[PDB]
Amino acid sequence: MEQFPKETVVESSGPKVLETAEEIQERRQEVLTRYQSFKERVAERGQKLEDSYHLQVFKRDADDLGKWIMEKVNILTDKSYEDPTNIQGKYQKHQSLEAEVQTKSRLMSELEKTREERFTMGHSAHEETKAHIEELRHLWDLLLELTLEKGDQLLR
Repeated sequence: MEQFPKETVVESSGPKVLETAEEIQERRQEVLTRYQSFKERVAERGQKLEDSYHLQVFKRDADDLGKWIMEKVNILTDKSYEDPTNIQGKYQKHQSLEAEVQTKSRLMSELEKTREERFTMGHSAHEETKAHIEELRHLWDLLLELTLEKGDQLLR
C-alpha cells in the first residue's frame, strides 16, 4: 500500500449549528419585520402608468415574426433530411402553413395598428419599428415564395 489512505471525517459534512428557541425566535422576530420592508419595497416598484404591455406585445410579435419563419424554415430543412414518398403529405404541410401565411399577415395588420398603438414622445422609436418590420417583410417574402415554390412542385 504505497498510496496513503484517506481519513473519513464523521459528521463533517453535517455541522450541528446551535440554534436556540429564543435565539431562533429572536431571529424570527427580526425576519418578520424585515419581511414587511421587502413588501414595502415591492409596493414602491409598482410603476403606475408608463410602459404599456402593447409594446411588449409588439415585442412578442417580433419574436413570433422570426418564429413563424423559423417554423417554415425548419420544416423546409426537415424535408431536407428525407423526402416523403407521398406527395399529398408535403402538400398538407403547405396547407397548414397556408392558414399561417394568412394568419401572419393579419399580425402584420395588428402590427401596423400596433405602431399606431404606440404612444407619442418617441419619434425615434418609430424609425426602429419601421426598419424592424421592413426587414422582416423581406425575409417573409422569401419564405412565402419558398412555400409557394414547394407547392408548385406539389401541384399535379
